[PDB]
Amino acid sequence: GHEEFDIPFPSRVNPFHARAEDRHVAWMRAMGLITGDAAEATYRRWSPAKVGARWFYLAQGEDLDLGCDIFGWFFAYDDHFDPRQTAAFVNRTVAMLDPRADPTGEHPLNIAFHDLWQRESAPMSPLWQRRAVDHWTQYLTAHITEATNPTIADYLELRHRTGFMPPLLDLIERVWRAEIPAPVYTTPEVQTLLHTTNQNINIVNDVLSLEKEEAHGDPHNLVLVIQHERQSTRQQALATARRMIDEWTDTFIRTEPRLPALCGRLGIPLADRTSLYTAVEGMRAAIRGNYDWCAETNRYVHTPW
Amino acid sequence: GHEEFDIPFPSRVNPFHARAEDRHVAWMRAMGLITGDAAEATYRRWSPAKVGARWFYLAQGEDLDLGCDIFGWFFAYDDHFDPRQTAAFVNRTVAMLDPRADPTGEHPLNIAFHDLWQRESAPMSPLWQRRAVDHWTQYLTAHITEATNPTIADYLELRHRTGFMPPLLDLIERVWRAEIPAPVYTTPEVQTLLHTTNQNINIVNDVLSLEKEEAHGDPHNLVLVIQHERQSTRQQALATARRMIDEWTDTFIRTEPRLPALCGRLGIPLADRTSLYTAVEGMRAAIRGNYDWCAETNRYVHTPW
Ligand SMILES: CC(C)=CCC/C(C)=C(/F)COP(=O)(O)OP(=O)(O)O
Ligand SMILES: CC(C)=CCC/C(C)=C(/F)COP(=O)(O)OP(=O)(O)O
Ligand SMILES: CC[N+](C)(C)CCCS(=O)(=O)[O-]
Ligand SMILES: CC[N+](C)(C)CCCS(=O)(=O)[O-]
Ligand SMILES: CCC(CO)(CO)CO
Ligand SMILES: CCC(CO)(CO)CO
Ligand SMILES: [Mg+2]
Ligand SMILES: [Mg+2]
Ligand SMILES: [Mg+2]
Ligand SMILES: [Mg+2]
Repeated sequence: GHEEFDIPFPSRVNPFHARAEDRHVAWMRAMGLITGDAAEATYRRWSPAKVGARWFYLAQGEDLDLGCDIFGWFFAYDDHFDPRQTAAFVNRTVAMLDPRADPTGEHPLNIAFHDLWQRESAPMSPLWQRRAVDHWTQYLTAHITEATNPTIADYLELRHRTGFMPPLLDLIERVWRAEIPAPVYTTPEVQTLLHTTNQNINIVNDVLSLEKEEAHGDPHNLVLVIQHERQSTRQQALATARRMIDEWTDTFIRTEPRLPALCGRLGIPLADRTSLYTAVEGMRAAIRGNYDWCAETNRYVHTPW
Repeated sequence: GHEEFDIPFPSRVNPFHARAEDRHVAWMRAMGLITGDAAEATYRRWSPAKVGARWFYLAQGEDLDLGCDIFGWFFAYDDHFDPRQTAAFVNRTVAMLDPRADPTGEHPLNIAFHDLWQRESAPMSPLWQRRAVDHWTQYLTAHITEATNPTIADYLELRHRTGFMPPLLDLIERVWRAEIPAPVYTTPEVQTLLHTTNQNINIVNDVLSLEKEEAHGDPHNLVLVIQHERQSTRQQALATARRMIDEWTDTFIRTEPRLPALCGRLGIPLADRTSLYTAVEGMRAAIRGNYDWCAETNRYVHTPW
């Protein structure tokens, strides 16, 4: 009952997905993002912790909880925006990235983000933290740009450079406890793996959340952007999206086999290489987990806040 | 403290590994393969259910138990043999593959194998069962050949065509509940993945169990075979094994990216493709799990039976 894609990794879900949902809902209620039983029941119908459970299929305990909480927080933060007021709010979210931030008195979404960032950043290196602050800041401030406000090219550039995927890619390293070695992070090979994971997930979500977004008047969807730019039919635009998804998947799987030799040329110790391979497995899991979750979730029936 | 290899997959262990050991030991005791507390304590020191726990890192319940029990049975069966008496015994093991077999009165090793096979075969297709019977029969009867009795080439051929890996490859499909689609099983691509998994695991085990096998006077090890054939040093032979291991690993990861396009050319439905991708993930987990387990297990200190 949905568009189907050939994503060449197995479907997997964390064995502790059920308990993870209870803990995640409890966090959402404690942070004031879900209020009352009716909202909670509506929210649970989305399987909202299952997206984290699929991305992070072997995480346990606080690592799993962080992975699940990021996505639930995203749903709440994203739906909050549905320019002066936006800038004031978003600048408070960005302020929670400061190591000395005090969340007292902030809006609940920003108190929650402060909690997420503290848990996400604490075990990671200064190198990871620098780029993670940049990636979070871009995702957050992009809401201001949205309020002030594309071609197909503009949309694709905006999604990959200022969307939610750059933070989610950094999160993979945290939840898997597998930071990518700095000397390989900037290589064309790893940047390609990151970029193709970024766009694959963006556009698989666009295809699978299309009916929801149309129903809500939400224009930020590649399929709608293609149609508007090219005056193409719905099927034409969906087929264009499909070809793009398939090309990114193909680029990912053709690129991964280069990594061991690359690590050898860079003199990376073997234990550090296993960190890289673990992050890349996390990318595989994210690509497949995004597809399986977007395909199954009631969020995309086409409100708990 | 051991030879190290670049195996480009993450290290993973089933979250239920601890309970899995208790259940596996109880099975070994119920089948008469472990007798007494001393033997049990010695056996546990090997982390004997941990090899199944690494191969099958998401399996649960009876699927996980089967995966762990296979390896424990292998240790006991393989250590039973360390030609007329061998043939009489092995022929009883092969007879347990027949659906009409009665295990009553058989040797405990054969009663146990009968139990394993009933559990392994029950959910599998007749096509899988025919080739699984063949692979088991070749592994079992090869003990007769060993009793009657190589060049490097002969050894390598014997290990991959009649050793324990062909049954373990079939077991991957069972434990993951992911049968390889019949039309793709015989393709050069899938046969290459099976062959490289086969040889990689064989020779990684030879390198990492070498000292144990030398201490026991066991000559069935590629490193010893190379030295004997070439009159080469220990380091020379280990370096040869290393080059072979690396080449099989490289062949595996260069071949996997061909599978989606192959499935397209063969007209394989997408759900069947995900079965293939799952079995291939099982091969990745086996390659890495074998390396990690052989590196950590006290079985390789250099007896519970
Ligand atoms: C599936 C998921 C939670 C995240 C991965 C995709 C992604 C990068 C988003 F920003 C969510 O897409 P969108 O902003 O379109 O949100 P929607 O309303 O489709 O859930
Ligand atoms: C590690 C494991 C159980 C299996 C993978 C290797 C393999 C295919 C074997 F047949 C082990 O044979 P061998 O008789 O050399 O096993 P050992 O005596 O070294 O434990
Ligand atoms: C043995 C398995 N244990 C440790 C109990 C799993 C706990 C998983 S958790 O922390 O996500 O609930
Ligand atoms: C919720 C997690 N459960 C299903 C209880 C794990 C049981 C794993 S098992 O069957 O291997 O013990
Ligand atoms: C809806 C299916 C399709 C358009 O007909 C788009 O994915 C197939 O190419
Ligand atoms: C013992 C290491 C080595 C021989 O010196 C074999 O793996 C390195 O090539
Ligand atoms: Mg949205
Ligand atoms: Mg969407
Ligand atoms: Mg042996
Ligand atoms: Mg050995």
